[PDB]
Amino acid sequence: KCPLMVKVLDAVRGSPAINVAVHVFRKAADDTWEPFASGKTSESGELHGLTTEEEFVEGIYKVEIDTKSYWKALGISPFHEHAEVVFTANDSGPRRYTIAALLSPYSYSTTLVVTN
Amino acid sequence: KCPLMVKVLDAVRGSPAINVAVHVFRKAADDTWEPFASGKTSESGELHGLTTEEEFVEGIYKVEIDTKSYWKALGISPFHEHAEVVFTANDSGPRRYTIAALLSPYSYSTTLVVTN
Amino acid sequence: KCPLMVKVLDAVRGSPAINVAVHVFRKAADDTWEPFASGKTSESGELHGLTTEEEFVEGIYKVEIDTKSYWKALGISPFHEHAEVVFTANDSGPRRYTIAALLSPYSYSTTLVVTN
Amino acid sequence: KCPLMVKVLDAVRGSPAINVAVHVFRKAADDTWEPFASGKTSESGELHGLTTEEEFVEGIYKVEIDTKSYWKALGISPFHEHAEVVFTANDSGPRRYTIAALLSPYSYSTTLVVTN
Repeated sequence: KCPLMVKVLDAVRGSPAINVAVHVFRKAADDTWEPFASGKTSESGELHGLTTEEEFVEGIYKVEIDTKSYWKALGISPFHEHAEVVFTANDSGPRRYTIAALLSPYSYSTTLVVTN
Repeated sequence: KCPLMVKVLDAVRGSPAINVAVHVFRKAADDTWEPFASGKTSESGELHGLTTEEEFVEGIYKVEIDTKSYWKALGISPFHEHAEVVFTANDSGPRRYTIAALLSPYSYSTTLVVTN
Repeated sequence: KCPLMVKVLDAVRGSPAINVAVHVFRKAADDTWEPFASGKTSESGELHGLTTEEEFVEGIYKVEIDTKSYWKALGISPFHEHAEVVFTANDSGPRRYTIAALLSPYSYSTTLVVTN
Repeated sequence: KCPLMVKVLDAVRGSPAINVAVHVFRKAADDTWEPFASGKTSESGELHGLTTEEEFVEGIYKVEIDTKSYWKALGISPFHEHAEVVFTANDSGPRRYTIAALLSPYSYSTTLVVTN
């Protein structure tokens, strides 16, 4: 069961955000963002299978959601370049992480949900 | 498959809101709020089985989430009395409705998500 | 200086919500909602002068924002009937209350801000 | 009158977020983030005077709010590293930009408001 999931909703259409590009980065020891995983949300607005328990280690992660491209595929030209969530992953045993995002053209909300 | 679901998240603890009381009301012809359904969110913060396709007809509905009692069961004394969402149900074919709520002691966000 | 203010923003247009109708109600001893004050937001999305320090006493208050009518004056037909915030006013000395609201067609966020 | 303002609110305490560090970056032609301006929010949670009309030119900007340090000065150890808003500034005549942020330990909301 994946330890990292992303769900994206659309506040303008009141539906899941489908086929949104999501890029995950990890901060390396050289303090540079290194591509870690990426994918596209499904018809339910959810993106599963980003990583595995073995690959997802403690560190600083950045979740970048390409909101601008998604809005333009629906006919909207927004003003944000992307939604971004930066969080620290910690070990306690074992912790799953879900990033929930709510998108509007000029506003976004993100929540970090931690379940077992 | 239920046509009305409610999911509640906790922005302070970064987890689903468990055992939150949810009351659903429908506006009758006499313009009074009539109890329609109610329940409590599960360990996943979701409340399923509120109604059925046959009982859930067009109308004005009110979803009241008892945030104040939930915060006090966790040790928090908030300032909102409850989170409330009032929406119109419409027929097009057949439409499922999900109310998503994000709770803080002095703030809440609600989203109406419509899936097929 | 008014003890109760309401500010409303538009997440779709990225601007203040102008000329939004706001109705404030107070719960009387008979447990009925009694009209207390109302007004319309200015070009800055703010509504000042709802009440006075002498009229604004402890109690349960409901702030109803007529989102549906505002969206339809801009060309949008939303799905929420209105945004509603219910809170308890308390005395400590003297406390000003500001209700901040962020509106989307299928989502809204409200925050209760308390300043001195 | 400054063309760029940042206001930050606290959803846990229901108050303005005071003395939050804010860093603004601009994307240069070499596609690197170059420090542009920074400051700290006042008792009202607002940060004025970040830049001037002459210095604030079209481009890609990043507004980084140091949420983690602010929470720890109040006794809270959060999970986000910072709130970040990336937007494009455009010329039309003349446009002021306000970034509004609502902070919780495990959630944040940001809105881009454009006034004249």
